[PDB]
Amino acid sequence: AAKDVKFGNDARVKMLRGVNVLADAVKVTLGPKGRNVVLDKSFGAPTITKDGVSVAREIELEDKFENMGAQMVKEVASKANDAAGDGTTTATVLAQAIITEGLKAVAAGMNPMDLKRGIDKAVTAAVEELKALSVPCSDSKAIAQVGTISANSDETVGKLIAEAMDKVGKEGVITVEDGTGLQDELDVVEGMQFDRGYLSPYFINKPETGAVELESPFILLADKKISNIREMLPVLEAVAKAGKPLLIIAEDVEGEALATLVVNTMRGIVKVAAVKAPGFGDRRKAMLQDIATLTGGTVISEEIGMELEKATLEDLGQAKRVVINKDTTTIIDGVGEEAAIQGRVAQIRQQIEEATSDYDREKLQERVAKLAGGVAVIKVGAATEVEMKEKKARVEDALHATRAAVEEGVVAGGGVALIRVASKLADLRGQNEDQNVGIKVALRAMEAPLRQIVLNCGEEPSVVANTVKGGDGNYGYNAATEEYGNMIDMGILDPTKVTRSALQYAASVAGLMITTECMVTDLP
Amino acid sequence: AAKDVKFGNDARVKMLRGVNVLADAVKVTLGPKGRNVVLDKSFGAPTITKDGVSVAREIELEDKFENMGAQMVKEVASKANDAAGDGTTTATVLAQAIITEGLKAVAAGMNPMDLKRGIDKAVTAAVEELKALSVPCSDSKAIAQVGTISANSDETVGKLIAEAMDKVGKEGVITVEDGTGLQDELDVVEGMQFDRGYLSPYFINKPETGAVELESPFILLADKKISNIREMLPVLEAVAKAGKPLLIIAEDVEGEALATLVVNTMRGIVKVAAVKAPGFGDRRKAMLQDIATLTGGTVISEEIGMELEKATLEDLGQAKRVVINKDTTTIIDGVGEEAAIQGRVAQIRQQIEEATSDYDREKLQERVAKLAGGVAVIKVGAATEVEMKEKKARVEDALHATRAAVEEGVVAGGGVALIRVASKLADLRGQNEDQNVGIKVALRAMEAPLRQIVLNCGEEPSVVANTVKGGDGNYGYNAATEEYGNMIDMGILDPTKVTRSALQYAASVAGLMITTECMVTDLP
Amino acid sequence: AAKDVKFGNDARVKMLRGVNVLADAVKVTLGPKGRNVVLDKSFGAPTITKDGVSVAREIELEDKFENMGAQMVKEVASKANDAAGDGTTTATVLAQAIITEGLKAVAAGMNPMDLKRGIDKAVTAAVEELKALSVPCSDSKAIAQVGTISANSDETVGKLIAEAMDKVGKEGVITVEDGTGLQDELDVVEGMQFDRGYLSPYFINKPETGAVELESPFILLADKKISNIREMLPVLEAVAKAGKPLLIIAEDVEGEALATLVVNTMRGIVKVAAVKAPGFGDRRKAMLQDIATLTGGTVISEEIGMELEKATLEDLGQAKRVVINKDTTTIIDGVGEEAAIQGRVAQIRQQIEEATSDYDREKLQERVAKLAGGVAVIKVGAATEVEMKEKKARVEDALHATRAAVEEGVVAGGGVALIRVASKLADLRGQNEDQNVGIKVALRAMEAPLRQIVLNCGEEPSVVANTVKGGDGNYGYNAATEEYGNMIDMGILDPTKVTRSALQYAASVAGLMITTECMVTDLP
Amino acid sequence: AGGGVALIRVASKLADLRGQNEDQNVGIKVALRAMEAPLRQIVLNCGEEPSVVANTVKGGDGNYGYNAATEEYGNMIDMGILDPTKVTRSALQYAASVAGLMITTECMVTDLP
Repeated sequence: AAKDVKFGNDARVKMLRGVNVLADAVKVTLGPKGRNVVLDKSFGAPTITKDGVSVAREIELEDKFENMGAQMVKEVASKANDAAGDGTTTATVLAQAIITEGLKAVAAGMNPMDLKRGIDKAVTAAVEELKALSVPCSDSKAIAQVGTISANSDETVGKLIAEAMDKVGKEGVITVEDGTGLQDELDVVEGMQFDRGYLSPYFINKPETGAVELESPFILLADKKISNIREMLPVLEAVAKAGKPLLIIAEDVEGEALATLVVNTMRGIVKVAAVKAPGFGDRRKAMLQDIATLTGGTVISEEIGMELEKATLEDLGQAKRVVINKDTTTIIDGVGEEAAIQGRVAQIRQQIEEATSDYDREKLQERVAKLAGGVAVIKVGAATEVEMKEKKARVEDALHATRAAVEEGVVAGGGVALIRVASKLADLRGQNEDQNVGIKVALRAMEAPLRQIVLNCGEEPSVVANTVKGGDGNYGYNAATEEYGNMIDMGILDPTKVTRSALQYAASVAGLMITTECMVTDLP
Repeated sequence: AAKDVKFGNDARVKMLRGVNVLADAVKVTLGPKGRNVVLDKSFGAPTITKDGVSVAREIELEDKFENMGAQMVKEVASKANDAAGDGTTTATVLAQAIITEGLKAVAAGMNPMDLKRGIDKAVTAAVEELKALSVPCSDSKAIAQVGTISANSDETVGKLIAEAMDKVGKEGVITVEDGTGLQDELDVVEGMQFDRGYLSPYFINKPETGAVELESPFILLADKKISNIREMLPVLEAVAKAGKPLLIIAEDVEGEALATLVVNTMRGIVKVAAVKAPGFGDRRKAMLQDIATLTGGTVISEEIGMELEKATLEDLGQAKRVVINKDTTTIIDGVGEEAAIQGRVAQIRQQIEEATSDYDREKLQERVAKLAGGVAVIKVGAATEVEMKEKKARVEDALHATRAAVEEGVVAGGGVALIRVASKLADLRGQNEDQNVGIKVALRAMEAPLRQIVLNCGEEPSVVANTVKGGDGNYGYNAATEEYGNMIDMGILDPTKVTRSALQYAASVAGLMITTECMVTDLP
Repeated sequence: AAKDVKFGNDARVKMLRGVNVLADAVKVTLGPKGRNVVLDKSFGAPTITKDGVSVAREIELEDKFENMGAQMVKEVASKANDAAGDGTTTATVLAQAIITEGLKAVAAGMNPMDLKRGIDKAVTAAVEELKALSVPCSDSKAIAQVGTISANSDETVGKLIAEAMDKVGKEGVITVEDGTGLQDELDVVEGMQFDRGYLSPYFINKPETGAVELESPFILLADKKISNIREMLPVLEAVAKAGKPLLIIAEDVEGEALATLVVNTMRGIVKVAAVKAPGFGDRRKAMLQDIATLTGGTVISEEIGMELEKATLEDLGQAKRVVINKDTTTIIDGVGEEAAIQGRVAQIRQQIEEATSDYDREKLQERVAKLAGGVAVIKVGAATEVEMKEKKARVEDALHATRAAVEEGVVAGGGVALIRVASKLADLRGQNEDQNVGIKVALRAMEAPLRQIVLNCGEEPSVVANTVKGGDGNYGYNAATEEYGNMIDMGILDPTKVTRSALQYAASVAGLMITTECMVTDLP
Repeated sequence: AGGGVALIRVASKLADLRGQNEDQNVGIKVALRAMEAPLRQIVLNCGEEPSVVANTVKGGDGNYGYNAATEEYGNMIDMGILDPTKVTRSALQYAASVAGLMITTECMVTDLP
């Protein structure tokens, strides 16, 4: 197909215009005073919302180059959620703030490379300053404060989350499910989570949640390549007869099997999920055996001598629930026997004692920790289903926030930490004038999010920005009360991880984009 | 009338367009490798010329705003010519460089005030360094070298220039006249020069020369306003009867008399020109008295009861020749008697001895210097009239150059000194990013002349400029021979004053441009 | 007035277009096979012609830049006529070829000034080659051969020219006048010719002749500037009363006097011709005195105290006829008495005896020769005025040709000399590829005119071109006979001067044009 | 050596190559001048003025050249900025082949839009 080509100035300015469109469309939601956006729904009624994530997913421009520019920033910003639940809006705002001045500098004419390297130096210094400014949060009381703050001051949810974390350490896996009644329950159950996403978004039965949820699904553990549906005919027939869902845990699925499963999911003929086995090689095999033990199924591999055309519900693994995402997957309430689990635990512990290699010993330590940590599930109870669901959503939000908090302490929110570190790093310099103007650009961008928040409030931005910069420490301007003081004292704060991730990703996109000479795309 | 108004970018871009068009039309003539430019002339065939001054004078753009920019640049750059001979090409090339870079920086969003301040500071530093690098010219040998260089290897012309300089002192006014015979002559005749010029271009009997010349005209000495032509009635009647030209020196001329003289010259009724009386007040009165003594004329005043309507041919002074310019006016070969001249000289000497006040002492000192020995003139003899003509032209140019030399020394030519000082002034810095960028802009800009010259040669301008910058002292690249070496040896020396004035004027125009925000121009 | 400005290739393309149209309109006429061209005449019926000079004179293009190029080429070619009448078409063809090749090379990127230098060096080599190849033209036999060749093989006019040349030596000025009978007459008459043309184009009573002719006009010798018609009142009125024509010779005529004389000529009030005095200063005064002695008039100047306001017909000198050319003026049949002529001749002879320097002796020798050589008149005789007129025109052309031939030898025609030197100059080279390509351009283009003539013959051009190149000496292709052989034997030949000047002028135009980068024209 | 340093050096080494006519000579000059193109382009990508570094490298001999990474000079071999001979030779030869085939193009046949 004939491809249009643009070089230098025109291409970069087109991308900049697209980026400005996206930023103007998204940032308006930022801040407690966040405005509203309306999303056209051709089939039915429109929906109001403030979720920058939703607005971003909806944005798609007409001109190809503008669409290109918008989409790249969308893609990078999405990873803010993958990192720490929230932050996409901050990432996009920083992207616009950097890129505007950066491309202005380019147009004026300076070594774009030197500008990029200066940006990177400034961002690294910013990361160091964030680490210095961070405040740890591991105590139960601080954890509860963070959680309730995230959930809009719900001490009950905060306490529940803190109790779950105490019960299963701060590394265990936590999940949420609907409470049977008004009360709430904190359980301990077998299961395990591993860094594996879904093989195709089509598997998503819960698109609004951006996840895959399955109830009492069968489990398949085939440690080998998968390309042909013919291999899965008997298990598929048995699953259809039973009516329960299926899960596919294999080395990989492609070709005919992949296409057939995709078609079935698209037409909803059968609900089944697939994901690549965690890890690789020998440790992957060991983890698969562990999963079989925990699930009550059986590992099947041609090297062992059994075929997928002979597998039956008896040796197929079974569990009462599982959850899968674009990134991670977890097992809920397996079927494996606790005695067998303990035997496997002792076996792997003995293997650890045998393991002289430090790396392999750490791998086995992680495996045994995952196996023995079980799983903790919190049951959300409310008078009405609506209340239950809202509390569940807030619980997930606070759980993500607390995860990030235990990960990287916490810092004052409202972009206050960003502007504070910006003021601190005012005397950073590079190896050339272009690099130094890059430093200036980086700082001018880091000043943006607070200005946007204030603009949303109504008061003139630069006034409050300068006042806060003149302040120090945790000092800042609370939008909620439209006053000044300490965010930590006022109870507003952000998980340092989100700020770090947003700044780093914004710097990455700016660096990639400022170094674009030729674009190419398909003609209409 | 309704006016078209532009603000900011919409206006500065247009001024940049006009300036760039003018620069592209002019600079091509720079350097010993100057190209050819065809200038239209709606009488017959077009004229090929290499005179950047003529090219600029002819340049004028259709668009109102582009014409505005081009005309203002022309006007200001012309001051370099008026001060130190040629001036124009270097002034325009510089102005273009600084204006382009400054507008690019301003579009880059930098404080224009600080940009202008930095440019001016760099100009100051460059002026000081150039003065330091100046090669003094205080000897007959150096004067002759400069003269022959200016006249393209004319040792005899240089020798004549040196002889005249010695005869009439360095500051002594000098001019040239067509030689009567083959041999050249250096005579001394009574005359005087004062910093005044004609009032209307219509008085220019020799528009090609840009100067007014009259042979044995009459001289008017009325130190009062010329209210009405009634005063000029008997004067013009007697002048027409005598069939002679007439020179008018008056304190002031009103609109009626000015327009009457304008129409008289347009119709050529009488060869009459007007010039402001030198100086003002008492010193003006004294100078007019001295002029009367020199010319044999009579002072006309109401205090003495002597009015113009009663004036006769006797009252007006005479002098065999006269020359006038934009601001330079000289009386040549006055008719007054040496006895009266000596008497006035003695009177002024006694006044000097009586002068307790310094200011008045120096006033009388320049008066006596002006009156001492009158003027020395060059008789440009040649075998044929053509030879006489071009010898006279080149001799006048060399005279201007030698004046500039004896004034402000001399430096390496071809604009090399500009880069020689720019490289040395790299360490200069301002009080913020804006001033720093302005300084760097000026530092880059000064390269323009040499780079344009080498480009005309066709060699790699960047390579040659880098080599010269690596060089030192008067070492440089002779575009004429396409060789390197010390510019002093090959004798390509540019007068210091012309370069200084060109740089100053370019800086002034650049500052006024950058500081401009709004234009008002008539609707096209 | 705003001007349209063009640059670079987009500028020189229009110059090339203009030159191409001019060449395609002129060159076709060149050669014995000259194709007819018909010129517009608003008066009515058009005119068929092959006069390339006329065709060029009548060319004017709509586009301003094409007009510029065509006018420049026309004016430069005009110098071919100025030199020897012929050669204008040859110059135009050479200009077309050189310009096309040079602009093509410039498009190739070759350095323009290096190209120009190569062109000029090759041209100088060709000049010296032709100088070597020249065959002397002198003595009765060669004079008669040249004359009859010029007059289309008319031994009659050839013999007349030879007899006149013998009568009046070599440098003796000769003239052509209408006779009174069938037979012809040679004579010695009093007159003189000086290098001064008409002071206004309106003085050309014979526009077809491009020269002034007056029958027994009065002669005015005013050795002073002439600015006002008031000076010429009495003489003009006396001339009008007498009804005779008037000739004006003055040191300078300008301003109101010139304007009034032009108005009178346009209105036919009085037949007046104006010309500047010869030379300058002392030699000008001496020549004016000699002219007065020859004419019987009196020199008028303020130095003697005699004013033109008192001049009379008796005061003015008289001669039966006078002629003024584009650049030279001649007086025929002066009234000055032989006694006075001998007296002045002896005075100047004594002055020669007192003469010291070779410069003075040569000047005086030239003056005495011009005075004492007299003049000869070719009284064309024939049966009818028509044939008399054609014979007169042929005599004029043959006189020009013979003058040039005796001046600078003579060489074969048909550009065969050009191609011969082109062949001889294969070896030449230069310091760089640009110089070499310039040389090749020069040779190839200089080879063009013979190809054009052949193309007019209807034969294949390159065949004859290479045949001649293979040939040697004066061997060539006689277009009239359509046969090869020696030009000298077949009586085909042209003056050396005409071809030399044509080549030089074409080279000069090519250099000037290729050195063009910027063009400025009035807006259409 | 890499960075087009070998190509520019050889191009320098071919100063006085010649052909049987000026057309061949200009063809050779075109080839040699084109040889420099990669080094000039990479220098431009550095953002600094190309001809400077081009002539600077042409002045030296052996392996002296320009390093983009360090922005400095030295023995390109010692910094390890080097390429296999085969790749550069094949690139030059293929470029020459395609250029010759293109320059020898007179007529064109293709389908309409």
